This record gives sequence, C-alpha cells and structure tokens, in this order.
Amino acid sequence: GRRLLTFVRDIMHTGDDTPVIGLEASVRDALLEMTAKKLGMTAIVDGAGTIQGVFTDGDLRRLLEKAQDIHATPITAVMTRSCVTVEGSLLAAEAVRIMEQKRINALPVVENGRLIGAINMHDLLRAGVL
Amino acid sequence: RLLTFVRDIMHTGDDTPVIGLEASVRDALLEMTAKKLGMTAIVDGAGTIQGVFTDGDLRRLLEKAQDIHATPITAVMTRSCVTVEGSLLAAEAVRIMEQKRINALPVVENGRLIGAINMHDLLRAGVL
Ligand SMILES: Nc1ccn([C@@H]2O[C@H](COP(=O)(O)O[C@@]3(C(=O)O)C[C@@H](O)[C@@H](O)[C@@H]([C@H](O)CO)O3)[C@@H](O)[C@H]2O)c(=O)n1
Ligand SMILES: Nc1ccn([C@@H]2O[C@H](COP(=O)(O)O[C@@]3(C(=O)O)C[C@@H](O)[C@@H](O)[C@@H]([C@H](O)CO)O3)[C@@H](O)[C@H]2O)c(=O)n1
Repeated sequence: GRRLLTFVRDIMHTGDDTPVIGLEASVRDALLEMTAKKLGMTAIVDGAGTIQGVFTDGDLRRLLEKAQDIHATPITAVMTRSCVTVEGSLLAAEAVRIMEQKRINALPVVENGRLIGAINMHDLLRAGVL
Repeated sequence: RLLTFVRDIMHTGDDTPVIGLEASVRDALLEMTAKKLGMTAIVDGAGTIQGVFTDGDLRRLLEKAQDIHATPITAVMTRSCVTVEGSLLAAEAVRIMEQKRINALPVVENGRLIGAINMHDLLRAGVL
C-alpha cells in the first residue's frame, strides 16, 4: 500500500536553501541567488518576508530579448508579481498538477503570504514521491 | 492515442527548437522563445546535433558576460549534451531528466536531430 502521504512541506527547500532576495535587489543579485540555490528561480520578498514576486530563468530570457546591460536593473522592474504559490499542506501530487496546468517549474511555499520554502519539478520527481 | 515512446510525444519537425552552428545568442533567444521548451539545439549543416543551450545556461552566461546578443552560439553552448533516441520509453525520459537534473532532451537518430521533449510534454501526455 501507499506507505505515507507526501506533502510539499516534507520535501521543500527551507532556511538558507530557500532562494530569496529583497525588493531592493538587482538582476545581478537575482542571478547569484538563483545559481546558489540550484532551483532555476528566486523569490522576492518585502521587508516583512511576504512574497512579492518570482524571477525565473525563463524570465531572464524574456528580459534579454528586450534589454542589454541588465546587471544593475532593479528586480522589481522585471519580476513576475502575480506569481503562483502553494501552502505547505498541499500534497506533492497536487503540486505537480499545478506545474502542468500553469506551465511553470517551481513553487514558492507560503504560510499567510510569508515565504517558508520552495520546491521545483525535480523535487517532485524524486523516488517515491509520486 | 499512442503515447508509449518519446517519438510519440516529442515536438518534431518545425516545432523543434533548432539553430545552426553559425547562429548567434540573439538567434538562440528567439528560437528558445518561439518553441516554448526553454532551450534550443544546435546542429551542423547536415542536421547533426552539436550542442544545446538552455535558459539555465543563459543565467550562467550572464554571470560572466554582458551584451551577449552578437556572441556565437558555439562559444557558449553545451557541446557534450544528453540526447535520446525516439525509441526511448516516455517513462524512461522522465527517469533520465531526474537522474541528470536536466529539463529537456533533444531526440536523435544517430546524431541526426528529429525532435525535442521536456517534462511538460510528458505531464501533458499522461506519462505521470
Ligand atoms: N511559482 C511560479 C513560477 C513561475 N511563475 C511565472 O510563470 C512564467 C513561466 O515560468 P517559467 O519557469 O519561466 O516557464 C518556462 C517558460 O519560459 O515558459 C521556462 C522554460 O525554461 C521552460 O521550462 C518552459 C516550459 O517548456 C513550459 O512552458 O517554461 C514566468 O513568467 C514566471 O515568472 C510564476 O508566476 N509563479
Ligand atoms: N539534454 C541536455 C539538457 C541539458 N544539458 C545541460 O545540462 C546543464 C543543466 O541544464 P539546465 O536546464 O541548465 O538545468 C538547471 C540548472 O540551472 O542547472 C535549470 C534549473 O531550472 C533547475 O531545474 C536546475 C536543477 O534544479 C538543478 O538540480 O537545472 C546545462 O548546462 C545544459 O546545457 C545537456 O547537456 N543536455
């Protein structure tokens, strides 16, 4: 039988492994954070830790189609504000459906708007999860 | 209806993201965007795969370069790229992507590019 139920909070990246920058960050800051946390994206939060947006590798491509010399560009000018988030109590099986339906690759995990971690497609494809 | 193998589910023909060896990074961006897979393949004139370039590659490039539009794709592409044959079971393409921590696969026959597939294609086809 199915051994145990897997929720997003069980396999999300948390603490210092969460990719996160503030509203004052630049695109350069975003790149460095994206690279460091290995999820292909970063969240952006306000001073209270509330999620304000995300910026993905795909977002970078789209930016580079319209701008050059982007290292000092404020993250707020280029991020996705109406981003998709999930609660930690979501089933992993539910999350994978959301990635498919919304055509995205990673999810910030939140509680009351407050960022608590992140997952991506590869977390959901781990052995035994689905 | 038939969705067993990679060849069944891949983007193929003109839906494949592909540019030639002579292309620039600007050409790569346009193609990456147009075909919606977050990557492009690079082929020689004969249609043989020479490399790939992904959205993650672009991040890594932007960490060490600026003003990249005119840069030749050969200078930044991944040459030793992972490829699959069309005869791969679709479930096995998922397993490769997971184990290798990659997000799309060019499909080949003896190095000749025939298509490309990513995780979203597999999800949409009911593979998982
Ligand atoms: N939790 C999330 C994750 C992503 N997004 C937004 O959704 C859009 C699509 O996300 P993406 O990660 O950029 O999606 C891409 C894309 O560029 O569209 C990336 C690309 O590498 C490739 O993986 C393709 C897939 O082939 C699916 O289209 O998908 C982006 O504007 C992003 O900021 C969001 O609102 N909330
Ligand atoms: N068929 C392929 C596909 C990709 N690659 C190469 O594999 C490397 C990783 O591919 P990526 O798509 O850039 O992979 C990323 C990356 O940035 O490394 C993207 C990011 O969304 C995220 O999915 C992370 C994983 O989360 C890391 O575990 O993976 C790249 O240099 C790419 O050229 C390859 O050789 N052959």
